[PDB]
Amino acid sequence: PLESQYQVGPLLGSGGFGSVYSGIRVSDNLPVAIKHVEKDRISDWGELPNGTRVPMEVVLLKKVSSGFSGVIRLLDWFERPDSFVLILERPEPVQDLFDFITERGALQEELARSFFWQVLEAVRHCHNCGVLHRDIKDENILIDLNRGELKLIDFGSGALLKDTVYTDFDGTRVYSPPEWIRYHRYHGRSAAVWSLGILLYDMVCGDIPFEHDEEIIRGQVFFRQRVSSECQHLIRWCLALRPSDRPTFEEIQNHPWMQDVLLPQETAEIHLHS
Repeated sequence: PLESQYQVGPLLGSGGFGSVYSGIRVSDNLPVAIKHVEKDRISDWGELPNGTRVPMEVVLLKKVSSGFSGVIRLLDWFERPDSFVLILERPEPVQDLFDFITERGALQEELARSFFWQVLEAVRHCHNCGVLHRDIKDENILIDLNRGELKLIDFGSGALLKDTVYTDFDGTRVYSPPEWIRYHRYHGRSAAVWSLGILLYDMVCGDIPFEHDEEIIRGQVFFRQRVSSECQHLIRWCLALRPSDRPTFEEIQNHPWMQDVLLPQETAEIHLHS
């Protein structure tokens, strides 16, 4: 019984995902987030383990839901006449990385190192669970401000991870690789690495490097803010024009700029607690 179990709260957002409301699970007064997805608007569908058909978004969330805190977790879900409703964790207090970056501008490297590190573990998690996010960016990342933990959200453009070429893509253009732009083809891992690179530039310069199609393909990176040489290196590396030339996840995490990561809590005390 959907509307017995939860107590609708304020619309928290509307965008390329749909309509998200704050909610309380009356059953234990747990802070949750209720999201509505219209059937008419879902272009990608998938089969539950049971195999019955849901929106891919749900398939992907089930697959990563256990047991990490790196990724937002799907509690439950329901079907309606024209919509599916998803019940997902709600951290509080929370802010998303974009809003965070807009308020506080470009970030200290020690902080960007922490976040960026945590994003890496959350993308590894998804890859490990057989899931490709396809829309990694500041908007799709929440900062739990007390714990200093980051959570990856919004699997609405995602896909089951595979080793072959993808030829569809409905994520955020500006974070998409040159080879998508030029050839409508890409591979999951390599494209994720690219997006991970735009994100890093974003963290450390307070804004994305490439705005237009031509600059993405040109692939040449200008820094508008004092950035460490080691960090500029990992960035230019992540954004190698040729996919095979890009760093794997291991290599990013074994990079000299990635060393000495703060722990999440530590990061909150040092940077998030005012």
